[PDB]
Amino acid sequence: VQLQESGPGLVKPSQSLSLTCTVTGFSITSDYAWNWIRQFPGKKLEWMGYINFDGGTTYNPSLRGRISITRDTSKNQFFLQLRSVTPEDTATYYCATFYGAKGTLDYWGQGTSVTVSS
Amino acid sequence: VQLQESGPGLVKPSQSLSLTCTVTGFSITSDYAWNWIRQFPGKKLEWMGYINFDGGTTYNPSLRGRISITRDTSKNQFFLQLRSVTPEDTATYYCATFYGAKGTLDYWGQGTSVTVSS
Amino acid sequence: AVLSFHNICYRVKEILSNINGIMKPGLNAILGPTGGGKSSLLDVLAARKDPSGLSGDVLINGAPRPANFKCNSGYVVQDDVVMGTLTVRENLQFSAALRLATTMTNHEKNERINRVIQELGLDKVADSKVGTQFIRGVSGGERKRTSIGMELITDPSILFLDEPTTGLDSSTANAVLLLLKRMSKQGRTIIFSIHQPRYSIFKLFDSLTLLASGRLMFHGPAQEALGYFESAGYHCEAYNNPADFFLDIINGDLIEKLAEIYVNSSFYKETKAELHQLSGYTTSFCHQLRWVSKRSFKNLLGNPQASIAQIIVTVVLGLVIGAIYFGLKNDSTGIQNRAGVLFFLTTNQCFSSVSAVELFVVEKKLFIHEYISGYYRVSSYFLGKLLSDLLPMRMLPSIIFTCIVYFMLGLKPKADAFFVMMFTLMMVAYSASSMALAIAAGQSVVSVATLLMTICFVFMMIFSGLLVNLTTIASWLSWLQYFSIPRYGFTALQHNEFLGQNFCPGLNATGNNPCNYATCTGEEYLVKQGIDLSPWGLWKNHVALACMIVIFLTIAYLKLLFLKKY
Amino acid sequence: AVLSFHNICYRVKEILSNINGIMKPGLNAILGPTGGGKSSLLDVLAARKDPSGLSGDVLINGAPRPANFKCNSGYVVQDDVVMGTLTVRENLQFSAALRLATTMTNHEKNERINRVIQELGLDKVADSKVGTQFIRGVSGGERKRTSIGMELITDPSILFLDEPTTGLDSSTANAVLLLLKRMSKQGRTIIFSIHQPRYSIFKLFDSLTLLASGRLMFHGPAQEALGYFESAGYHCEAYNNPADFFLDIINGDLIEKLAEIYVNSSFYKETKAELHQLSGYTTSFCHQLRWVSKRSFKNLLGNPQASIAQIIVTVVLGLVIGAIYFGLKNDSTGIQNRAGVLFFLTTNQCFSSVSAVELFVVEKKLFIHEYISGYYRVSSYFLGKLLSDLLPMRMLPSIIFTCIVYFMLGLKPKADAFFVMMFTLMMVAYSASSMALAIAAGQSVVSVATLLMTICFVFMMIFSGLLVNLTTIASWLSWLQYFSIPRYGFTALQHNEFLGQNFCPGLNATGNNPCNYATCTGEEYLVKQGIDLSPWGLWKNHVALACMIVIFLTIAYLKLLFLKKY
Amino acid sequence: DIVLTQSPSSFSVSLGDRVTISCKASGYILNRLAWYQQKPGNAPRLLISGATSLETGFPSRFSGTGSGKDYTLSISSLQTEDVGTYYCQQYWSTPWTFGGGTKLEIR
Amino acid sequence: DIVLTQSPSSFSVSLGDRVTISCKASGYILNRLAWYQQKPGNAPRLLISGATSLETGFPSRFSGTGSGKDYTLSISSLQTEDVGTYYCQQYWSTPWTFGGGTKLEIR
Ligand SMILES: CC(C)C[C@H]1c2[nH]c3cc(OC4CCCC4)ccc3c2C[C@H]2C(=O)N[C@@H](CCC(=O)OC(C)(C)C)C(=O)N21
Ligand SMILES: CC(C)C[C@H]1c2[nH]c3cc(OC4CCCC4)ccc3c2C[C@H]2C(=O)N[C@@H](CCC(=O)OC(C)(C)C)C(=O)N21
Ligand SMILES: *[C@@H]1O[C@H](CO)[C@@H](O[C@@H]2O[C@H](CO)[C@@H](O)[C@H](O)[C@H]2NC(C)=O)[C@H](O)[C@H]1NC(C)=O
Ligand SMILES: *[C@@H]1O[C@H](CO)[C@@H](O[C@@H]2O[C@H](CO)[C@@H](O)[C@H](O)[C@H]2NC(C)=O)[C@H](O)[C@H]1NC(C)=O
Ligand SMILES: CC(C)CCC[C@@H](C)[C@H]1CC[C@H]2[C@@H]3CC=C4C[C@@H](O)CC[C@]4(C)[C@H]3CC[C@]12C
Ligand SMILES: CC(C)CCC[C@@H](C)[C@H]1CC[C@H]2[C@@H]3CC=C4C[C@@H](O)CC[C@]4(C)[C@H]3CC[C@]12C
Ligand SMILES: CC(C)CCC[C@@H](C)[C@H]1CC[C@H]2[C@@H]3CC=C4C[C@@H](O)CC[C@]4(C)[C@H]3CC[C@]12C
Ligand SMILES: CC(C)CCC[C@@H](C)[C@H]1CC[C@H]2[C@@H]3CC=C4C[C@@H](O)CC[C@]4(C)[C@H]3CC[C@]12C
Ligand SMILES: CC(C)CCC[C@@H](C)[C@H]1CC[C@H]2[C@@H]3CC=C4C[C@@H](O)CC[C@]4(C)[C@H]3CC[C@]12C
Ligand SMILES: CC(C)CCC[C@@H](C)[C@H]1CC[C@H]2[C@@H]3CC=C4C[C@@H](O)CC[C@]4(C)[C@H]3CC[C@]12C
Ligand SMILES: CC(C)CCC[C@@H](C)[C@H]1CC[C@H]2[C@@H]3CC=C4C[C@@H](O)CC[C@]4(C)[C@H]3CC[C@]12C
Ligand SMILES: CC(C)CCC[C@@H](C)[C@H]1CC[C@H]2[C@@H]3CC=C4C[C@@H](O)CC[C@]4(C)[C@H]3CC[C@]12C
Ligand SMILES: CC(C)CCC[C@@H](C)[C@H]1CC[C@H]2[C@@H]3CC=C4C[C@@H](O)CC[C@]4(C)[C@H]3CC[C@]12C
Ligand SMILES: CC(C)CCC[C@@H](C)[C@H]1CC[C@H]2[C@@H]3CC=C4C[C@@H](O)CC[C@]4(C)[C@H]3CC[C@]12C
Repeated sequence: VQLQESGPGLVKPSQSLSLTCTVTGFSITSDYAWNWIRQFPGKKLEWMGYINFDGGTTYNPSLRGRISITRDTSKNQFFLQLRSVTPEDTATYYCATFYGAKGTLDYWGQGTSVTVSS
Repeated sequence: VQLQESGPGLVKPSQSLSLTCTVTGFSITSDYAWNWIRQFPGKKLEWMGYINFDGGTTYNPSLRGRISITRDTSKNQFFLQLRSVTPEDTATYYCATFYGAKGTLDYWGQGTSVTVSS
Repeated sequence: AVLSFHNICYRVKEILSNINGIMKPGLNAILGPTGGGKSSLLDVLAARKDPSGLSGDVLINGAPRPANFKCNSGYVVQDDVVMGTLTVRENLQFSAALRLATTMTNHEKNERINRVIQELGLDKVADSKVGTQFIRGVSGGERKRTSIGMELITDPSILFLDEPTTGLDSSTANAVLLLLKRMSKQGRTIIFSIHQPRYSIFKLFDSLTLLASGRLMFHGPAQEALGYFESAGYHCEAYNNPADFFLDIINGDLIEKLAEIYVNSSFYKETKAELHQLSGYTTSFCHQLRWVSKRSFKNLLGNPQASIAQIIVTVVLGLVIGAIYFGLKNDSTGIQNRAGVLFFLTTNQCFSSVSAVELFVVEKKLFIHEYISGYYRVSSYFLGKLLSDLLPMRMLPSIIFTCIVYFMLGLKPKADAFFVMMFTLMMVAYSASSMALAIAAGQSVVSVATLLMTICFVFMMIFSGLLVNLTTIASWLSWLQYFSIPRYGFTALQHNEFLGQNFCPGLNATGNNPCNYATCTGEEYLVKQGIDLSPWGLWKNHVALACMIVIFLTIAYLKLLFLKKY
Repeated sequence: AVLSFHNICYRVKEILSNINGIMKPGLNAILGPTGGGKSSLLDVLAARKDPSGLSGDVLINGAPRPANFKCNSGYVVQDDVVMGTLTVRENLQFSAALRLATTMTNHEKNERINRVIQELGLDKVADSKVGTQFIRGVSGGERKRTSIGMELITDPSILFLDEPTTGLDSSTANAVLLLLKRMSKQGRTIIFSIHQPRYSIFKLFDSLTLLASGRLMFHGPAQEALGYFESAGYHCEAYNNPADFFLDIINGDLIEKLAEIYVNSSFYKETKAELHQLSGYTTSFCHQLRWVSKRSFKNLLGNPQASIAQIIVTVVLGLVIGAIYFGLKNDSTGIQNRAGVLFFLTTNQCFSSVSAVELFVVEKKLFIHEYISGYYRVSSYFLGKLLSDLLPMRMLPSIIFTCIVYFMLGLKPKADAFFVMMFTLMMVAYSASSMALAIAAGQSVVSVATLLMTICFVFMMIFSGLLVNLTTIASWLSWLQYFSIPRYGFTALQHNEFLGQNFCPGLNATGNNPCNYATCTGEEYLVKQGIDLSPWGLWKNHVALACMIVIFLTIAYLKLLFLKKY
Repeated sequence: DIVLTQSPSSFSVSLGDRVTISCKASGYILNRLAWYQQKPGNAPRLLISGATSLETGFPSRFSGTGSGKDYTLSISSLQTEDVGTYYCQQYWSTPWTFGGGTKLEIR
Repeated sequence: DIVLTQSPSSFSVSLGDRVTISCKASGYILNRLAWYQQKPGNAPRLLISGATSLETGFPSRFSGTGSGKDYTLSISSLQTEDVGTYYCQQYWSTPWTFGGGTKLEIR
């Protein structure tokens, strides 16, 4: 219902990327699924994956073993960790909400820019 | 959306009962299912059957071969015919609407009384 | 006719070392133990073995055996190859239709058959069935005379017999050999191989060829073998059968001890002198196919139990299925019941098409015998057997099943849906049967073929689309679904059934989807299973089944063409 | 010993008309055609026929045959009943364990076996396997001597032989009968029935009993039959076997013509005079069960092909199933994949338990022989065969299947769910096997039993809950679901798997149902199929499977108890 | 089918009081439960659907809680516009069945 | 997977004009189609769901019509608050894919 990304805006290649999304106004263990999306320069949207309200997870197959999504219900957060980073995945990263009964991404975050350079 | 029963309020035993429900504000061929219910004296509700938006029909098994439900889309009506009537089914008959996606009887008619005597 | 064999050496390892002799008109017996070349020399002499292993020369009246030999000579097999479901006249008619020339008339062929029936003594049984499991038939003594009559139709000059008495009783065998001897008096050269005869048999032979371990222990007149062994250093006591006496010698009461004695004998000298005195298709494709089809259909009508029972089972099963699934509803259980009944129908066609293993396996020996003898080609026999047995008995269950269950269940009430279901069921039956033929063509034991068919069908069933969703299998493994006959059958049936259906009462899903996970329409169910919604998504399955039929019937024909006939 | 039969009339229709004679120490042969009472008189004399049909009296040294007769007499069967997977010493050990007294020592039993091995001449093969399909074994001539040794363990005074030479070769049979004759010199009464012997055999007999069409054509010394027939108006020429001469007489080269001549003969008078001169369990239940179990397990280890192959197949299949269903998801396809894999597992157990038809069918003849001979009871044999074969080879596939697929598929990761699945698979295997036994106990052909098992399993599969929804069947027909082993197996597996599962990602169905037709939780799927959500809805299936096991194993034991042993 | 049983065929309460109505089903219903309120002279009116959800047009005094086979309707701080008969209905299986009904009174 | 293709990678229109955006899928989607509008500097915003339904918070000028594999977004009588990029997204299969996007211009 109200999402907010946060994390390092600059990352060394082939190390890791870690973002945090904190949810206010809703319990991430209550209903929905909690997704990460990235928009490339030269706008192109790519869904990365989600973590379900019960802790189950599902990822885009185009990110083979590089992505993990975890959560922390004690303060209502979910985290994106994208490992072994290249300069190609320098996108804008969003966290979004997926109702399921409706099927669409209803609530989005503000989006945070991540630049992979050296 | 708006239902209205009509028909004979008194019937000779073992002949037939025919009621009409005319729907205003919605097309009976558009979405829902269209049901008949009867409430006995000494209040007891009994679902009789429905006709679907595509013409399919389903009846209560406690009315074996005695009931038929038809429709007339030219003026948005559906009809209940209960044949070989006895003095036991002297109830109040309602037409109701069943959404399906929700599961409940949402809109009802005013209800018409039918007395089986001689 | 005089059949002379000179320095015959068949090798497969060797089976015949060095065999010489001559057989003139009369009764020529080839005796010895079971290991020796008793049944090997008979096939070498009858051109029923591969000439690749042959070394010596076999001659007839001074001229080598022509390519027209096996058609002009009769060869009677040990066990029966007579159709027990035809009659004694019908077997001979089928034989005369393909072994005689088309120039002749049916009146002439019928007179040949009448003369042959009379000479054998088969008048009072000429119109009785030879006999099968279900059908009571003639005694085993007149089945042999029937099998002899199917070779005298062409009236040969040389008649070979593979153990004419093994299996018969004593009083039967005696009459059979007295018949053979009366035949040998008209001027036919009769050459057989007996297994341990009795003296009432041995007293009829006119020439004896004793073989042991592929070595020639004796060859000459059959009445002089006793004296030969008496003067070779052996004595036979009273009340001892000479044919028993010989095998008692061969057993040990040494093989090179008897072979050298015979090589140094006077008989060997006379034989070598006599052997250095001298040397020093029929019919059209359509005729053969027609007669093969006629015989296979008489055999299918005359065997009602195994053909009627498949119809009874098809009706009973169809009425049970129509009673369990009576009145399919368009509600929460309609998808499950429709999918389940269609899956059962397709997999039932596949598993009921296992009896096609029996098509070419049960009559493999008769096929080999009649192909060698020049009855027909592999092509016409194959086509006639496909046309008479596989075609009419795989079409009928599909028709019966559809006609019974389609209106009890209440499937899509259109004429084209009804006929597409019928044709799809027909195609899956034909495809499973062609696969069974390709697997079992050329074999001789049903058990392994049946087991392999069941294993393959069990795997094809997993990839058919009900037990596992085919869109979820891994890419390195998903390609196996294209090898599933049940998959094409089931996909066509589902496409034909589910197209215009609703399954959520009170909800107009076809317009829009209220809630994302309802599966309220047949299009949603079909796409969720990976099925194509276009009309090509229906007939793609039928072209894949037709291609499977063609490939499997070509494999079955190439397995019959390259089968060893020797 | 002297076995005397007087005015014997066995009736089933009659098979033996009136037979009289006596057999003293020596070699007593019973000859004749196959129809006559050649094999009937042997069973009457050996107490191996029902005394209900018997009329006359059979006597031993003046005293009637005691109830202890068949235990003190040896009877060798025509075909082999030796365990081809044991060794020549092991068969005799199993025989001495159950045919000798428990008072004796193992040292005494071993000396009995050594003396018996020495007397037969089985020293160099005493520790070689008799031989089966997969195992190379001794020649067929020494298997017969092994079968003869399993009867001399108790050292009887009367030894009956049903055709000791039928199937053997000439040189084998001669040595076998010379062994029998050397035995008959020590003082044993040997009584056999030969099929058309040779003179080297006929010259050993000490008394001849010729039967034809249940009529006594001759009885007396075997050397005087020639003169008897010579003076009855017949002549035998030179080089003719007398045993052939007799059956040539019986065939017709009349039955009352030979029966009256023998009744008016001097032999008949002497026999009637001699017959009017005179007349005028072993072991404990546990011992038998232990030894039956030991032999059946040696037989199961010695036959690795048909026991290892079921393990190979269980592993291969389990790895293929684990590759196709790898990583079950909790999404729109999770219900279909879980239900499909559980259905395949249950029905695979049911169809792989069809080889249990072979348990009591393959060794029916050996069981009948050893039960008559007083080896064990039906109860101990039944229990030992169940304990050694059915128990260890039906438990192991379930364990292997569960251990392989449970973690590749990613099923419910609890220890109790894992073990409940293992136990359910075990129970469905045991129940299907008990049904197969109940169907095939007492029969002798596998084909009909296998067909009936498959038909029953095919019907039980329709009522298992996947192909048709069990809540939708008509009431006059729904009661058949309680006769389905796959139904109880599948219901227990589904109850165990689906309980705490969600199947719609992003939707908290467990709290509330947003839209009425989503089927988002495993409880909804279970209730929609008609399954009970309580723990009794799980174990009700296991108690129904245990009751089925007990009923079917009681039917199989009552079918073995009431089987005809005669 | 599925028979729905309401034990208190009748009640008796006063204003401001709390009342609880029970419904028991003979089979698992999985929250496919609805509550209707009928006044004398009118057709039934849907009050609760999904055994927990409340219909728009009713105060936040009615509440539904149930699981399995036991469902309840709680009317806390009842008023006089609340008196009537209350029916539970299952819409899980196709022959939809109602409960016997429970009439409220006023002391 | 399912690739979504928008042919007009760019457009050009004026106010009051009618514009139509096309989306084509490589597989059957069954109205599991959504339209998002993105302004420069903001996250995407859901405009249409179910390929026909319109989201609350948007005028009745946007409309969706499609079936099978061809879906369209019609903006009749466009204003200046409508310029941006438009994405189609399928939510039928688990790897959800977006369209390439179509940027609107103003003449
Ligand atoms: C009678 C019929 C049931 C037997 C038929 C057959 N259907 C099957 C369907 C199967 O699907 C599975 C269960 C539902 C989905 C998956 C599995 C197995 C079978 C079998 C067995 C098969 C067989 O073993 N043999 C033939 C012909 C033999 C026969 O019974 O025909 C006579 C005339 C009675 C002898 C057969 O017909 N089936
Ligand atoms: C290997 C296995 C597949 C064969 C097994 C078996 N599973 C079945 C499962 C079936 O489900 C249907 C399809 C999915 C749902 C319904 C149907 C039929 C089968 C069969 C056939 C059966 C059989 O005919 N025989 C035995 C043992 C013979 C054997 O193959 O064992 C050796 C060691 C290889 C010889 C068997 O094991 N099956
Ligand atoms: C389901 O709703 C669809 C609309 O989404 C109905 O179909 C339309 O009906 C109107 C009025 O009859 C027609 O003018 C349209 O041409 C129809 N559109 C389509 C796409 O068919 C439909 O009637 C409803 N289903 C049923 C069975 O009535
Ligand atoms: C699904 O929703 C249920 C109920 O709507 C959630 O369970 C409730 O959680 C709250 C707070 O965590 C507890 O106080 C309640 O007692 C729970 N009620 C029940 C009936 O269990 C549940 O958390 C949601 N599902 C998941 C997986 O979290
Ligand atoms: C509706 C179903 C049963 C169609 C079955 C077609 C069957 C019955 C047809 C197809 C080919 C036909 C055979 C073709 C050739 C011949 C040779 C003819 O001289 C005698 C009949 C006979 C043997 C026909 C008998 C009937 C036959 C076998
Ligand atoms: C009696 C048996 C042999 C019939 C099986 C062959 C028939 C049914 C096959 C062969 C060609 C097929 C037809 C091809 C053309 C059409 C017309 C179309 O509008 C629907 C499909 C339909 C109707 C098919 C129905 C099935 C079909 C008619
Ligand atoms: C879905 C998948 C797993 C099903 C299995 C398909 C494969 C293994 C099956 C389908 C058709 C089968 C073949 C059918 C015909 C032949 C030709 C013959 O020369 C021997 C058997 C053989 C070669 C079979 C081998 C196994 C086979 C190729
Ligand atoms: C011995 C056997 C396995 C030979 C091979 C048979 C199978 C694998 C071959 C023969 C005919 C082929 C089919 C012919 C036509 C089509 C339609 C096409 O749009 C998809 C592929 C498909 C469906 C082919 C799949 C592979 C196929 C089924
Ligand atoms: C149309 C679809 C269903 C496939 C039809 C398959 C049939 C027509 C094919 C498959 C195998 C083929 C046979 C294989 C090869 C030969 C050898 C030739 O000398 C005579 C024809 C003959 C015997 C063929 C006849 C046609 C045949 C039977
Ligand atoms: C884990 C699985 C394989 C359990 C299987 C149990 C099997 C292997 C056990 C159960 C009963 C056991 C038999 C019970 C009785 C005897 C008699 C004993 O004097 C020798 C061993 C022998 C023959 C045992 C062999 C092994 C046996 C057959
Ligand atoms: C190794 C093989 C033979 C084991 C088969 C028998 C075992 C698995 C059976 C017998 C008794 C059964 C257990 C009885 C009690 C419990 C504890 C409970 O919290 C869940 C069920 C569970 C866990 C059962 C699991 C299955 C079970 C353990
Ligand atoms: C769900 C329904 C349709 C499954 C079929 C149930 C019936 C037909 C099955 C289940 C158990 C089976 C029985 C198992 C045991 C025996 C005893 C034996 O002497 C003959 C077979 C016989 C008599 C079987 C007959 C068929 C049988 C009764
Ligand atoms: C010869 C065979 C078929 C005899 C009959 C076996 C079957 C039908 C009998 C034996 C054991 C019985 C089961 C024993 C226990 C229960 C639990 C009860 O809550 C439901 C009935 C049920 C499930 C019985 C059903 C009928 C049953 C399965
Ligand atoms: C507990 C569940 C799995 C059922 C167990 C079935 C077993 C224990 C039952 C079924 C059949 C029974 C046999 C049937 C009758 C007899 C006759 C008696 O003189 C000796 C025991 C014996 C041979 C029984 C032993 C126990 C037995 C094998």
